[PDB]
Amino acid sequence: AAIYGGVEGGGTRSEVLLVSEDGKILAEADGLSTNHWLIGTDKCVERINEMVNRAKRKAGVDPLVPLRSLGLSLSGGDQEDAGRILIEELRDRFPYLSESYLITTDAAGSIATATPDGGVVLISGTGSNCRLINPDGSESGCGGWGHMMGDEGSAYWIAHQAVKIVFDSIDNLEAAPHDIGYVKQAMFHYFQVPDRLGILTHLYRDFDKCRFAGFCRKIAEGAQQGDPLSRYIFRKAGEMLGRHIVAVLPEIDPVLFQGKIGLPILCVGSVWKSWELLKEGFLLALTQGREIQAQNFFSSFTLMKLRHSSALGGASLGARHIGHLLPMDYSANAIAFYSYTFS
Amino acid sequence: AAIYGGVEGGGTRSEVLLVSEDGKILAEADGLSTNHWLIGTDKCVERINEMVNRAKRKAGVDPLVPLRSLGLSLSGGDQEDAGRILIEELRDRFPYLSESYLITTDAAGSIATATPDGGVVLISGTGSNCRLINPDGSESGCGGWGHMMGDEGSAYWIAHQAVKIVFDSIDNLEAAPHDIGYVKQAMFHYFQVPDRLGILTHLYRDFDKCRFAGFCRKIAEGAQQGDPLSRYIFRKAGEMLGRHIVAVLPEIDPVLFQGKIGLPILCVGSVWKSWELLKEGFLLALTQGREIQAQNFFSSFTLMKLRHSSALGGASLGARHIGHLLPMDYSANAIAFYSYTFS
Ligand SMILES: Nc1ncnc2c1ncn2[C@@H]1O[C@H](COP(=O)(O)OP(=O)(O)O)[C@@H](O)[C@H]1O
Ligand SMILES: Nc1ncnc2c1ncn2[C@@H]1O[C@H](COP(=O)(O)OP(=O)(O)O)[C@@H](O)[C@H]1O
Ligand SMILES: OC[C@H]1O[C@H](O)[C@H](O)[C@@H](O)[C@@H]1O
Ligand SMILES: OC[C@H]1O[C@H](O)[C@H](O)[C@@H](O)[C@@H]1O
Repeated sequence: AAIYGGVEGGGTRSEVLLVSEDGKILAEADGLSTNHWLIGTDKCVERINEMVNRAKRKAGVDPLVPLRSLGLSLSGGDQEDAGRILIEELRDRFPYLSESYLITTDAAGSIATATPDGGVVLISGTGSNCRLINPDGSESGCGGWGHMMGDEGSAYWIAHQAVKIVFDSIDNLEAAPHDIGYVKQAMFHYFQVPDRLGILTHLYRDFDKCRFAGFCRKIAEGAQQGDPLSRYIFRKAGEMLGRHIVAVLPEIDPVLFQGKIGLPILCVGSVWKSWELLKEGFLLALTQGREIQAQNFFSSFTLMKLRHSSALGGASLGARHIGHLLPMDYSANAIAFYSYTFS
Repeated sequence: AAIYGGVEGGGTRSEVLLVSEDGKILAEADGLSTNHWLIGTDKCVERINEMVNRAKRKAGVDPLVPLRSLGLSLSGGDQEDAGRILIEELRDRFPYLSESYLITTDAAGSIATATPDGGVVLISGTGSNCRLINPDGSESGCGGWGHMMGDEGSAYWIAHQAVKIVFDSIDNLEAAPHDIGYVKQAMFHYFQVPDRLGILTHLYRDFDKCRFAGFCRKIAEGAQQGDPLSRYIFRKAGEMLGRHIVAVLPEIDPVLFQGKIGLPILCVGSVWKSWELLKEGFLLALTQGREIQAQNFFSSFTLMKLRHSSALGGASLGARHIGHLLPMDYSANAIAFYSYTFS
């Protein structure tokens, strides 16, 4: 049995799948965090090696035989490649783990799970990113620069607009579009501080990007219960997300438009659980972005969700990096959830 | 002889002025940081006592003779109610230091040095902030929230605009108002990196707020040398600083608009060195904002810079606090660099 493995990590979820020669998924094991910014490359190496061994036991596979390849689909933030270093520390500490390594990106590992010839992903999790891989080599992207330089339409951004808007309102630097009450109270309560000064501590001493972006869930709840300000912030995240697509539009190979689905857009990230709250902003940004840019027309799009971990894409790409091609059941890996054709 | 002290503290450099009954300066001593975050409060207490005693000795005043008052003008604003405590530990440990104390914001100390009545303090350094002090002493503000949640029109905000605009241009998420070329080259040079990926380490792993805000100076040169885009960023900075004034306007005591000087606005910070580049933006924001809000006065304003320590202001406030009006040469204390009367 020749085994190929993929890893999903870098963000909040971490996971390993192992795949056989024939593309049959052998086992899945969940793991501890592999965000290399919060944890070092020492721990990263440790949790990856545990994860894979546990999965090997689970699959009924020879514990001593090294993986043919291991495809690591990781949300970089900075591809400052210490991904190079991760591979080096990996083959240094555990030489029996795998014969070969591939570090890719979360976007490329997702795309790889859904289609055999590239496509388009829109990511909205704690951060955001939009990426494209054409049927030929060509790649292209918009805005995966993290929290200090963009992330428009992410959980961070939704959270940041939320506090930015109350700060500016009280200050009289800008008038809010709708009442400040619910969010102002949600804020103080979530961060457990009485006033605006209390919020500074969480920004510059503490700073917990994870806690901060968590605030998005409270805006989502408030929006669901009809608080206009909350509904507003989710509309604008819809636009920002829609704009990422508009941005990459000129770079898309025309054949990707010309099917029954039309342009398939893979939607990765938990913010998409609030799709109903993003829908209008998203539809708007696209609708105004096809007047300004292209009479060279795509007629429709459909949105898709993954049904297996991006680790499956990882495994796929890890095999591709060596000799092999892993068979893939692309119908099973992703499903349609929304469709729209411009009228 | 009655003697009246002030301290400019809270930042990295401290100062003490001993002022006599008819306003002449008796002694002055420099000191290091008096920031309780960086140093703890005990060390702050020690260093204040040390500075003041060194000022007494210079003046031929024994350590056992207390001041009639001491006005501590303490930056690191907003959260300066560790002041009640710094005063207690002071009159606990060193009872002969002073017979009276006043904790002042750095803004209150600052204006009290330039004019007798209230005014506005407008800061644009690494960060930015705007504080209004009324004739009656009541103080309020706009901004001061730091690089993650405002600092509009500061050194940091300027550098950040520069690199955001070019990031969004290459991404095609937002077309720049003017050509990206000059600034793009300035960026790559200043952070000494090959590409955008290289800028990302300077924002996450190797982050240095001071280094990053330093990039402002480069945009100043660009704007000086004639580059359309660098000029534009400095116009927007001017606007944001303008809008800080517009924010507090509704709170100003009408009588503050009434001098021959009009509204006194003290400018603190190094970005003010680029006044020529902020001027148009500053004016445009003041024009369209004083119109929105019925201009029942606000006929004019003059912008000032300081020429003495805010400690002089501190001395003055400490003395008023105990019923003594300290003679104060406001002309020697600060100079006016611009005057504008709306027409
Ligand atoms: N229903 C929801 N609506 C909007 N945001 C959500 C929802 N559930 C989770 N989130 C946000 O998802 C973010 C985490 O993104 P996720 O894709 O789960 O992980 P990561 O992006 O870190 O890999 C959290 O910051 C949280 O606020
Ligand atoms: N001539 C200038 N024009 C514009 N910005 C400047 C100039 N000189 C210095 N700066 C900016 O001022 C910032 C430092 O501000 P300063 O007021 O001196 O100290 P701080 O704000 O840290 O107390 C630096 O980030 C620098 O980029
Ligand atoms: O996860 C979505 C995005 O979050 C952040 O912006 C990261 O810099 C980027 O690599 C990631 O893809
Ligand atoms: O120094 C200018 C300003 O910079 C930062 O924004 C600080 O939060 C603020 O308190 C300070 O006054």
